[PDB]
Amino acid sequence: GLPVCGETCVGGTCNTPGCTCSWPACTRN
Repeated sequence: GLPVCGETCVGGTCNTPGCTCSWPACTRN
């Protein structure tokens, strides 16, 4: 739920394990 991944996902995918794309920011929980 929170953008604490230090990653953006404009292309729609996150590479940081445990993080997922809440477009356009990677979020964890």
